[PDB]
Amino acid sequence: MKLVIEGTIVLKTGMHIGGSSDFSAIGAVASPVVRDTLTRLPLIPGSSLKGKMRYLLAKELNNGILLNEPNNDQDEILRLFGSSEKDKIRRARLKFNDIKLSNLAELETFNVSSTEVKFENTINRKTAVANPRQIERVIAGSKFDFEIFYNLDDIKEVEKDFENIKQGFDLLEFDYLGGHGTRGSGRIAFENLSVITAVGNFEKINTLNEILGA
Amino acid sequence: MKLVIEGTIVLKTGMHIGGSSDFSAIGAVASPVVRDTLTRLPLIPGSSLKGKMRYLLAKELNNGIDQDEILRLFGSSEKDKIRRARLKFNDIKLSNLAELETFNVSSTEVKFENTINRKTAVANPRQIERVIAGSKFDFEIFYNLDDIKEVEKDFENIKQGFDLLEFDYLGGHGTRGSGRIAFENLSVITAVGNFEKINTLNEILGA
Amino acid sequence: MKLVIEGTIVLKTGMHIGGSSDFSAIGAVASPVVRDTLTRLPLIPGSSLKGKMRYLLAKELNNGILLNEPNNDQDEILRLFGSSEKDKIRRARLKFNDIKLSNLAELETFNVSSTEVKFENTINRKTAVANPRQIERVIAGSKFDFEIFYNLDDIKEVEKDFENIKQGFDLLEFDYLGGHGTRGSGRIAFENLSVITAVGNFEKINTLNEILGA
Amino acid sequence: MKIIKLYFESPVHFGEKRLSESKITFSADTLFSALMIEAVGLGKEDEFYQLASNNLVKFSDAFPFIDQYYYIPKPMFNLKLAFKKLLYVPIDSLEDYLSFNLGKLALSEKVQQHDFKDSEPYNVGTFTFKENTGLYVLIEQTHPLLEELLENLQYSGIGGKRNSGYGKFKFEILEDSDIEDLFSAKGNRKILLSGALPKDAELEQALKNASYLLERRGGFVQSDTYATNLVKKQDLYVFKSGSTFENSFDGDIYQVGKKGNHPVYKYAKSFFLEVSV
Amino acid sequence: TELKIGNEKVNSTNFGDFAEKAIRGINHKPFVNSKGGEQKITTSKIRGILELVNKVYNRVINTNDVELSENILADIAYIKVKIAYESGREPVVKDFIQRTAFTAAITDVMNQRTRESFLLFARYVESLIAYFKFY
Amino acid sequence: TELKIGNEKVNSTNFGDFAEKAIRGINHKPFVNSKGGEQKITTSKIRGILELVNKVYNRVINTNDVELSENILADIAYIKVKIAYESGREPVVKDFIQRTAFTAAITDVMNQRTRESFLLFARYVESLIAYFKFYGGKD
Amino acid sequence: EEVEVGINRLGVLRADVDNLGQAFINGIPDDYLSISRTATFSRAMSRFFKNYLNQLLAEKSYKINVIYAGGDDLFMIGAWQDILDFSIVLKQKFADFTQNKLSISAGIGMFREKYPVARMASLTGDLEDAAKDYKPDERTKNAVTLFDATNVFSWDTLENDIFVKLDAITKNFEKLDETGKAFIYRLIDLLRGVNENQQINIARLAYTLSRMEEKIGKTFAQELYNWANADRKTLIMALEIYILKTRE
Repeated sequence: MKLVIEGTIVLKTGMHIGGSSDFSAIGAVASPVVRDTLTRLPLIPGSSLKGKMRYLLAKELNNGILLNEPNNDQDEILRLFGSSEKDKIRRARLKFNDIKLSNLAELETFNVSSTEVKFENTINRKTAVANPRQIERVIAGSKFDFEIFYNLDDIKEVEKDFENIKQGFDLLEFDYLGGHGTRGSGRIAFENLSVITAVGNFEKINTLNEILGA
Repeated sequence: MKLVIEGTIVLKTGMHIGGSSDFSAIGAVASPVVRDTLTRLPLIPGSSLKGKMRYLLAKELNNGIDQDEILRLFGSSEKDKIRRARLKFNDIKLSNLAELETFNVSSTEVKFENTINRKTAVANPRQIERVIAGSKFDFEIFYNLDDIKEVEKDFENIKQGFDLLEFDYLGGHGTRGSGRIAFENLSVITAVGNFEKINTLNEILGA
Repeated sequence: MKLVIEGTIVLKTGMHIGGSSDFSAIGAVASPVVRDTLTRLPLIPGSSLKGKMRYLLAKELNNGILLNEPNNDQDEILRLFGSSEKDKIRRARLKFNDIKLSNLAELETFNVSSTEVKFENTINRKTAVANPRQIERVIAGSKFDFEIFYNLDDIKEVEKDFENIKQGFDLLEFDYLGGHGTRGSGRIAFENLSVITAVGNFEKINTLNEILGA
Repeated sequence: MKIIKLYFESPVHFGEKRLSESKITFSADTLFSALMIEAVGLGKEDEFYQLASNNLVKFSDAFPFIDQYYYIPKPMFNLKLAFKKLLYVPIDSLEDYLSFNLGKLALSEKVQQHDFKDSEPYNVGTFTFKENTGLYVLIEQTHPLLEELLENLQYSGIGGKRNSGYGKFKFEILEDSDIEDLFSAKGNRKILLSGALPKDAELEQALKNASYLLERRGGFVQSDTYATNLVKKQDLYVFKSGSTFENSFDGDIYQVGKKGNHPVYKYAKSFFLEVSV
Repeated sequence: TELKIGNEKVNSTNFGDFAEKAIRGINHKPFVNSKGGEQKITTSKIRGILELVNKVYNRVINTNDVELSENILADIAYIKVKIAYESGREPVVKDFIQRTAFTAAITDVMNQRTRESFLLFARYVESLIAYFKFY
Repeated sequence: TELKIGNEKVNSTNFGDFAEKAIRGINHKPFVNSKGGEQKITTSKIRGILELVNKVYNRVINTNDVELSENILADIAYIKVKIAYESGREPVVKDFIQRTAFTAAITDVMNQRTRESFLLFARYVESLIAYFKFYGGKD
Repeated sequence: EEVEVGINRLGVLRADVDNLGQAFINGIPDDYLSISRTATFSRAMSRFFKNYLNQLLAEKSYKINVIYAGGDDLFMIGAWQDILDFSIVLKQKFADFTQNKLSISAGIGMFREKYPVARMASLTGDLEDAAKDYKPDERTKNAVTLFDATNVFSWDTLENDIFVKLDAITKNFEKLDETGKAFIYRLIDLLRGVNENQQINIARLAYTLSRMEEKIGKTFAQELYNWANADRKTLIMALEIYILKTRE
């Protein structure tokens, strides 16, 4: 059958993510945040969430060090995120989605736009002159209601896979999600994590909703 | 009797699809999306929809066995079980370009991605051209009714393939957050002939 | 393993910092302080603290002579604060975060708003005409609860890393954190410095919490 | 002389010998075989076979048409004789012969993906007509069986990479006034407009001052009842539908195939446009 | 966001043109001191009016909520009474406030106690300053 | 989509030409200051004008709506009154706002309240900063 | 693998001769017409295409495999840098052998190393006939098509304008240790934006070149601006080939 992992990415700091390499204006914001083209909502790409979550979970399940190609991670990490070896191809169970901004209306109640322009520079240490930059971050405290599908191929491995899913979610809470992360941004948190089956009824869904509910 | 399965695919995510042999510049989209060769609207091939529906239906309905309930729908040319394909998929073009020009957006976008090497932490930027989300795709799937006994099970299987595709992607870089589709306004109308029990088929879909 | 360096930044002086991204009235405060856009309570950017602490350790650990680029610091500074050299690159062990004004209850108990306006001017030497400016500083005594994640990669190097972090905090206690620092703003002070583990139990958390809580 | 005009809503694939390539017209082999595949579902295969065999329904192959103009392939006259490269000529101006493009060709790259082995890419050569453009098939003495066999064929498609998904058209059987008296009128050299093959009793007089171009017609039979195996049918070498002649003939409905459960037919009758040269 | 002055609802958009014509009204028809003389308002008193207004503005921009606290209303009425005092001092300032209807705007902002009305009123006073310095 | 400058309308095809022409109007005949000498506007004031219009440009481009919001037009009229304030401060700015007709263009976008008008005015100002730095600058 | 400093791409070249059939029929006048000259002219062209280009590939060891030979068609495949650097000298030596009487029309294509060779040949045939369909607006058929059907330049344009610009860019961007390729990518990102938005991208080009002429030099910035204002189509191609030749 098919499962659905749905929750909320709430930002604790700015989280600049995505971008365009296009020449932004003379006075401008440079490297804007990635957006949905239609709604002009700020966006979390599903690729960015998958790549960062896979990297942290691959580093932790190794353990500690991780210095290989993405194709030959641990077999747990292959069986969640996928693999493209020559004879050991492993299909991805998880399927991430592009994540639009969830609480735009609540951010409108405070009468703030959903994104901010952060002012930054660097000081050239030989010459002590400043190199100003503007970057477009999402504002903090904004939510992102996601939805991750999970293939269910083996019934004896779903508890271990959802343990690793919750572990990747917990490890991502102590890192950033994109952009200038170590310079004070990118910090996210996961809220209201739960599992709902797509169609049908599951006999062992209480323990998955209990692993992901705590 | 030829029945027409009519509906509309709305994209809930990007849905990059298709491949091209087109030349790419240095800062430019590698792997652009397939378009119609004259009108240059973004296009879903009928083969991509057909293969994805067959993949999901044969993944679900088979449990370690393909039996004939998929071969009668999509056809086969094996050595002994040759079956004429009942469904006739068609190339789906972009439907609501009038809606997208009301929202002052184009029909497609450029998604900027990269990969980080785990050993040297160097980026490797790619540009993939996806269709924008919220674009509708009006399709027509011609059904060829010749066995009136099993049209009920076949339209149940078609609706099951549609709602299995409601939870997976339609093509391209699907696992990394694109491809999510949704079906709406599914309706069946008899093209030639007059089918009696078209209400039960339109109530299998239209629910 | 992941450790969390947490503490408090109290301000002994004004600490104007940052720039908006906001219109200014005519006779009114030019250059307002950066604020967290949702609550719009004043902020210490993680980038500014990272830049000043990196400047201070890379200056001090060199010998006191610093004219190089950020990628030509010591191996210790590139180990902690990250680097982008083309061949043998380093991940930043410290992940800084945006730091919000924390003790607003104690500042509202004194019935004063969180930011003041400092009236300054320059005097022309040639013509003896003046030119007033109004800048928005935070008020002194207004604490800034912070937390910084430390990516623990090797056990045999963490004690020297935390000794150098405490050296950077002690160097930062003798300079300013942002803005017009030589004119009497920006002076900070670090207190309640402690280190906790993000998940699991580190073998020696006593000798690391001894260094910062010396 | 009625006109089976075909407007296309989809790119089409009319293969010649390979899937990667496609021509812009379908031959009358394809049209007759398509119509009779539509007839066997109706239970009216023999009525259509005897309708064609008694020369009552007789059609050409597909020719391109643009807005108001009808084109035909270049008649390879045995002349004693830029304008050198014109692959298609109008049917209105042929007597005085003694600028043009419809859509474009493409190659739609596809795969057969698998889960645990690598995918197998392949190409399907398409052809997209313009919005004011399609193909037409000449027909003399239209028939209600023919009128309804086109009504089923538009919902099952014509061409090659049908069913997935390329053949889709909407016909209009139309009647014209300046190109029925191009067939009522006559000259002295009879050009061919169908994939014809003269019978063995008249081939040696069919080719006397002929200037032809043989085109091989083969491929696999398309039925799930012919000996339960997709098996090739014996190749038939017919004249091209742009060849000329001096002595007219009449072709045949050749049954190309050995042992099997039904006769696999191939339309090799002729359709001449007599002109004076 | 609306601000009815005398007969003119000034909204969040037309404050600049109305302050411009209010300043252009005093020019080409200036105040007479009743002594016969040659008088118009200085810049120090009008920028004293602005820095009376701006002592609340740069504390309002701390606040996100659109409901002004009653101490800010106390300070706004206190601005109104200090403007009453300074208009009581000299007839030039009184004639300025009567012509460029500051009193009507400050009554409107005391009537509708919201953040947007005070920001629009501060923009109106600020544009009055700007077009006085421009002209 | 036009924008009346004095009486010579600029569209999205011929605004950078008139920006460069206005820079060569200001250059080659600069502003005599009644002290006797000739002065030109500093780079910090002109980049202040650029960031003044960019505080709205950061909020305009991320919206699809062809009709401008009431908050955006408020800041455009606020830009007008602020530019009128700086023009009253020093006349070197006043000659710049006169010859590169900033107030007349900002009135035109204040009248025809459409997103394309502000985008054209923003590209006009940005091109004007560009030709200020290129032609006759210190760099 | 032993192409060091470029992007590892195959280069395929086609080079039909412009109207050798018409030169065979009536390219030689009637007062000098005999069986000897009609023999020796075809002797000369067959001699060139089956011996002289073998000599040219041998004498400077170009990384090129050749398959065909003749004025009907040619088909060389190899390292793309050597294909691009050999197309001009094949043009120059064909215009020296035929002494400016017969011309060629090449089409060059960049392909990945494991691309289908049938699709490589078909696509470079498309680039070939794009070069043979080259003309100005009214109403010159010798041209080369570079990597894509829209970059159709004559031999004069490729050998003079593109290549002089490329050598000037390579000369002025090897002495600077910082500027490229990030500055060059940001230069292309607006040079290719001049087509959709003309005036603002030209102004941003002026601002960028005057802003960052402090390192590349005022002469190189002035000529970058002047080439980017006069012939933008050529400098975009020069910059693209420069970055492709300096990849990794």
